[PDB]
Amino acid sequence: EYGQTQKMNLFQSVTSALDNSLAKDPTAVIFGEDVAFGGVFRCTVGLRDKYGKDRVFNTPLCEQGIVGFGIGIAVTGATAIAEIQFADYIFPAFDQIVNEAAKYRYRSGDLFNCGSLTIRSPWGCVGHGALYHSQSPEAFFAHCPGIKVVIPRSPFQAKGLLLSCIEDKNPCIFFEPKILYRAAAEEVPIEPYNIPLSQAEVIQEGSDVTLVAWGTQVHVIREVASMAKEKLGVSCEVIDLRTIIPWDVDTICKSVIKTGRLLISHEAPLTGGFASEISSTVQEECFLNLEAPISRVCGYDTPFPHIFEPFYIPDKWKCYDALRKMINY
Amino acid sequence: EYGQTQKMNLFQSVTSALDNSLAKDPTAVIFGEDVAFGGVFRCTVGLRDKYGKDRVFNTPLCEQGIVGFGIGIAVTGATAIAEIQFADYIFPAFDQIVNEAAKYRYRSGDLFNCGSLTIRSPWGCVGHGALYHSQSPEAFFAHCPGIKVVIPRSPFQAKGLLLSCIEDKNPCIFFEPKILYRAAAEEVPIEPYNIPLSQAEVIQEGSDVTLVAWGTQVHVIREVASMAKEKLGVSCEVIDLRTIIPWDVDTICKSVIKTGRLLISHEAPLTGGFASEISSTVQEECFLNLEAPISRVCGYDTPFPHIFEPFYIPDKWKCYDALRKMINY
Amino acid sequence: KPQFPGASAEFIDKLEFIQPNVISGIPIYRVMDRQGQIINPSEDPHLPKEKVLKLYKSMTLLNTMDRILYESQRQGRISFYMTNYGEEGTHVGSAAALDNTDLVFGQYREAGVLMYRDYPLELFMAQCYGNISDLGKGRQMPVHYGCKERHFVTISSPLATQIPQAVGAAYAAKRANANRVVICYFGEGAASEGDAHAGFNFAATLECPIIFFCRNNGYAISTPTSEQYRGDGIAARGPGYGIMSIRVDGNDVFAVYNATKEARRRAVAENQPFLIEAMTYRIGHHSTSDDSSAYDHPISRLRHYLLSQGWWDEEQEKAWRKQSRRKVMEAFEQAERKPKPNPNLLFSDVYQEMPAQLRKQQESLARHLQTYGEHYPLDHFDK
Amino acid sequence: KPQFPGASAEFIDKLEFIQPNVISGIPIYRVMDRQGQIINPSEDPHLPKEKVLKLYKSMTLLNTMDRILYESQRQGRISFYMTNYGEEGTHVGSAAALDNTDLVFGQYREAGVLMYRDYPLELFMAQCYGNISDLGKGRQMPVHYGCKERHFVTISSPLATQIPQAVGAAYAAKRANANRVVICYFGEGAASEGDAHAGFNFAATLECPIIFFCRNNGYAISTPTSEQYRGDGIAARGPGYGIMSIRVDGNDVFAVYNATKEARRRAVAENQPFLIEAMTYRIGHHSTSDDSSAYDHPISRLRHYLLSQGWWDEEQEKAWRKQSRRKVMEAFEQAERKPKPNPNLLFSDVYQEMPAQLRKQQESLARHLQTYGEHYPLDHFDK
Ligand SMILES: Cc1ncc(C[n+]2c([C-](O)C(C)C)sc(CCOP(=O)(O)OP(=O)(O)O)c2C)c(N)n1
Ligand SMILES: Cc1ncc(C[n+]2c([C-](O)C(C)C)sc(CCOP(=O)(O)OP(=O)(O)O)c2C)c(N)n1
Ligand SMILES: [K+]
Ligand SMILES: [K+]
Ligand SMILES: [K+]
Ligand SMILES: [K+]
Ligand SMILES: [Mn+2]
Ligand SMILES: [Mn+2]
Repeated sequence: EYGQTQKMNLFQSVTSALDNSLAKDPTAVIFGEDVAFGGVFRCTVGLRDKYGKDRVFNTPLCEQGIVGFGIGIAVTGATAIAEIQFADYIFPAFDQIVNEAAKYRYRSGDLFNCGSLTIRSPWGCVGHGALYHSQSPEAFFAHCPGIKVVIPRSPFQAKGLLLSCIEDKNPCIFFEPKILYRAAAEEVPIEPYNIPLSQAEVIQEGSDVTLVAWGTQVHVIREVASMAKEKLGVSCEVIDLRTIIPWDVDTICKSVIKTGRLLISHEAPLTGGFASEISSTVQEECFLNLEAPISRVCGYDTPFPHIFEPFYIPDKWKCYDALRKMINY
Repeated sequence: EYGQTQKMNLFQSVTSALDNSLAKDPTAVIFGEDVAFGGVFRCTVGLRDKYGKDRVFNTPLCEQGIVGFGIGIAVTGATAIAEIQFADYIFPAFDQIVNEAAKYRYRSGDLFNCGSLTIRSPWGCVGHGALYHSQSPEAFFAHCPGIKVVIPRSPFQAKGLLLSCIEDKNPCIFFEPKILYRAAAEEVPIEPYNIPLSQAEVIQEGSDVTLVAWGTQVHVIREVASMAKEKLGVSCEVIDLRTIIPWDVDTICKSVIKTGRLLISHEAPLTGGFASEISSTVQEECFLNLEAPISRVCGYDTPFPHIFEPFYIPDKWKCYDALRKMINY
Repeated sequence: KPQFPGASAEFIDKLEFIQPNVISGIPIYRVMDRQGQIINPSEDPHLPKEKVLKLYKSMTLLNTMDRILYESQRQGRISFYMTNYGEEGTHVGSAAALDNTDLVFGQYREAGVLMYRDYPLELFMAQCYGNISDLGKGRQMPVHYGCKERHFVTISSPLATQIPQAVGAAYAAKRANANRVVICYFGEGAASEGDAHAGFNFAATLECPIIFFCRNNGYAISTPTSEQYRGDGIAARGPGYGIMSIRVDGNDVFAVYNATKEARRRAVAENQPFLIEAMTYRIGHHSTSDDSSAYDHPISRLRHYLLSQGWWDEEQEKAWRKQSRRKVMEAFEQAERKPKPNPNLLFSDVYQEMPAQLRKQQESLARHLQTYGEHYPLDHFDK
Repeated sequence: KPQFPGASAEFIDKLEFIQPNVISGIPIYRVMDRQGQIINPSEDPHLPKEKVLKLYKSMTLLNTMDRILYESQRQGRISFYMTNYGEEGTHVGSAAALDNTDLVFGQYREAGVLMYRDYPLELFMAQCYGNISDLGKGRQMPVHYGCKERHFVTISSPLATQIPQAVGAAYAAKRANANRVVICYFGEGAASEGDAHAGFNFAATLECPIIFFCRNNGYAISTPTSEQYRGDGIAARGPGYGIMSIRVDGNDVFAVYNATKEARRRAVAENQPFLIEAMTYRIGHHSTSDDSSAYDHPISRLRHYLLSQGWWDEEQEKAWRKQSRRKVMEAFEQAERKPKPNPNLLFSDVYQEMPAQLRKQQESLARHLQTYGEHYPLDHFDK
């Protein structure tokens, strides 16, 4: 339906989305630390040679500067695609994102805006990243009205979601699961296409329990659904949330109304994690339908450890066990 | 209970807590923007005169610097009491708080720590503060393991909780409800005393519904409890959470187990607000006891407006109406 | 010869630390003395009578408005206010040197820039009252002005955040071949923020047509400059970032005009940033929330210049004082009588398009007001 | 004469913008040439033989360790590594000028400071392997070393965050009347962060006994300095903050030593910050995750000097190379064979105490491992 496709891994699908964007939008620019030579994860390879040094360029090493600068470009109406090297380093720009970007349109009565800003950043665990190359900071941003937060689960999803973010008329933060950058490839349209924001995706229909996740964790819950079918004869509905904020409350509630059970999982720490917002909302909307307490299987309330990573992550065994207990409730 | 008392409003109780701290701990220093002359909310009046310019002093106008500086002092084992002018301007220091302060002990294997740091900041609505002199940022910090977040409801509570923060062996953020600074005074002990952290207070016993709030909102839910008894013949258990993280899960669950209904209220926006964490947790622990969906009466998912403040806040009427519907459920 | 990539220099065979020159800092550029006399004819901009009268009348109309709104705040008619006393010359002198389409980013104490650009008194008042005519829709605190039509980016409270933003806007302008400059105003206190460092560096490395204008008025609320920095003010920071810098007498509209005019010409032509530190004094309270007693005027100087040219007199002064007062009061009285905007406006513009969950909250309020409306000031708000 | 509180200066009657001189920047202090010859006899610190040999042996031992660890990362034995090639002289030269109790804050490319301070090879290896002997309890990535006993604050990944922290530590030291200095290392790339601006300013206004030591090695990953800044490197920024500054040949242990010795002496006596920018070149890759090709030496220089004093020869060079390789290989192989720490250490030190809800999560993991343990590397971790 999308024209000719090519097998692409995540980093390739991101370059493809970026290339498509600069091609059709002459105002678009890409900037950040080390993006000129192609980026530390190869997501910008060939772009500077194709579009020019004034359109794909390095900034000084300063995240608050990168986002403030991007907001300023967007204030003029030009498309600004900023890169934050690792999501773990987005915090120096927290004030520019939360106090500035998110409130720009509102506070000016729509006289000014930075809707044409997109911030993209590597995200999630990577096996050995430890405290500062593994973070999943979406819940910190989920409490800020005015920005959209989007996380893909695959190359096809990434290109379509990123193009939607770039084109959206609101500041967007796009988190790319770095462990997937050079993982398996999948068919990705060479030409631009969009995947809607604020729309979750039911990737597998089920009747006994609803499983919700995003990023790499969607693959974990897909495996959990397989394990539950084989070991317990339980039918799981697997859902990819995709957009953290504004989230697709309707798709999730409709599923839980049918199944009566819900398990949400995320690599980020449990306390104040985004699963708490989904759980609270579902309990409020589907009280009559819930047969068991809602389960949250997340990373522990610690910093992200180096040597202990295998014990920290909410893996398939942890999720499966929680699901078994919830089903037997 | 605590010896000689004195009528003090909230700003005065903070000064008393600070005075007590510098008197008993010679390493303690207080610093931030405009603290030398007494502070923009008078919280440090007379301290520089009493303890010296080397102990109560102004910093450059730079929040990231204030927190980084305070962490360095604490690294040497000296008590560092940093002030952030308005909670709304704590964001430039988000990286120093989240990536540094919270993770300092963990990441060093306890070779180093910044346990002796306390960050105090004016918080909450003030009638006309608009977007940047009204924020309630606690939920942003609740997703960060390694820090404590504490909010008092009165002068007596403020002095006891602040002293516990200053003395606690972990970095703490103490949010002072600014609307209360000059509100009613109450008797406060002049000598030091402590109120424990991670302990909620059941201020009014009840049997039909549990109400939870913190800061000024506690006064709103006390009024709602009165309205509910009067107009509906409903017995409300009123709880002041006090510590956002680590929070008193036990006290809250115990109350809900007895009442079977919970309403949580906070000035902060709904989505990603701390009520979601409480609601999710309570539903997890009290599923067999919950007779109705848990209600969350919060600020709307918008920036904090100037002229529209009276319509934005989760006032007694909004809380009462939600409670009424929850009781009728 | 040294071969290091990071710097271009020669070797030195003796250990010598570089001392800052703070006691004898960068000199203060001044065109006219305190008696309004041109000190060096070669520096006279020879601005036409109509232009100089506009500079004078903009400064005085702003002072008149400040007095009235400051009093309005003391009476509790507006929730907050910040005056511009002693700084009117830096605003009008710099605004006059720009093209009217040059984009302005400010802090909150640059209202004279808008006054010079003919922002209606009605709109200054509407923002302070948060009434229905406010293009900001009553969402921000008073003095948080913005004007798309007059290229003045809406003010925001967080200090220095506009600095790297102005740089981004200047980069975009450069790309667009607009032949436009961006000016970014901030105080000496705000200059201590990390965002100032970000902005200054980015402008130089990315070669942006921007003028950084620092108002150094001696205090950041209660904090004197001696507790703000130890180097030679803000101007001395410019060269270290590779930025052409200058210090001017902020109480001299002509010195301010001259420095801004030259900076603009070169910034646009060379795509290079310029830094102007204007020295003044904060004559009024920091704000209505401050009592400054707890811790050479631009208007009089220009007035003496005007008299010297035969361009003003005591009679014209009296008549203008009267007319300006009537104009401000007319706008003030109109502003007070207008209702506030519809409470529904609390929910729009959060996102361009209203998310369904946000509309649900809007509907929640509507239902709430239908049942509990008597407890709200509905009569003072639109519809 | 100007009356403005913000600056100390005279008036100037001509418009003149202050230009930075980047072409002829701050000169680079050098003590010995590329052949190890003392250029100016009065600058020779005449350090004793034992001390100079310690400088040389520390540099070479660090180089031997780097070679082995870098190769082990390529062999998939450790997950990550960052070499110190070409910067060994900045580490040892500065470390030798400090008192052993002076507190050090660093970035990640200052391991030679720990080496000079005799940090055990076993502990460098324990951290890289995240084994049971790691004082950091295997929680951070490799090269994130820390040593309370040797006064070396645990390294953290976020760049420049240690800068204002080091300033706070210096302020506390001043108060404690310690007679100690704090040194804080960072790269030219990290100097672009807002925290650098915060630290430099706070140190000057608060009068702190601190030495800011910038390693300017020409690149921040793939970014050349031409895209990092446009002023005369980092040293030129110092004076603007009122900080005594100097630039030195980073490939000269004696220039680094001399500058650091004098800065310490003065910082401690005067309670004022000092900035030293050491010019070098990043010889190796940025890290094991970077392949440099996509975008004189301190050791040989000192070796030349040693030969002129008759303090080293080829036999001693061969012997030391052999002995250092043996010591490094023994520590490396021992470290690789050690178990990792108990998985329960994943939960401690988050807070000083363990919150009951955190204890609950530890209990959950224990129960999980009782049932699904076969799916985890339990036999490699302490029990
Ligand atoms: C990041 C941050 N930190 C603190 C403040 C508080 N504040 C202010 C407000 O909140 C205003 C807008 C009402 S104004 C102000 C002093 C700024 O001093 P300055 O020298 O930059 O400017 P002025 O002398 O012209 O007031 C502070 C510290 C702030 N606005 N932003
Ligand atoms: C705030 C922030 N932003 C980006 C980075 C990424 N990063 C690095 C890592 O993540 C390491 C610790 C593995 S190292 C690095 C370049 C630093 O350049 P520099 O000149 O300061 O230092 P070197 O030339 O000695 O590496 C960046 C941008 C980072 N660590 N922190
Ligand atoms: K966008
Ligand atoms: K503490
Ligand atoms: K601003
Ligand atoms: K660091
Ligand atoms: Mn000022
Ligand atoms: Mn470097």
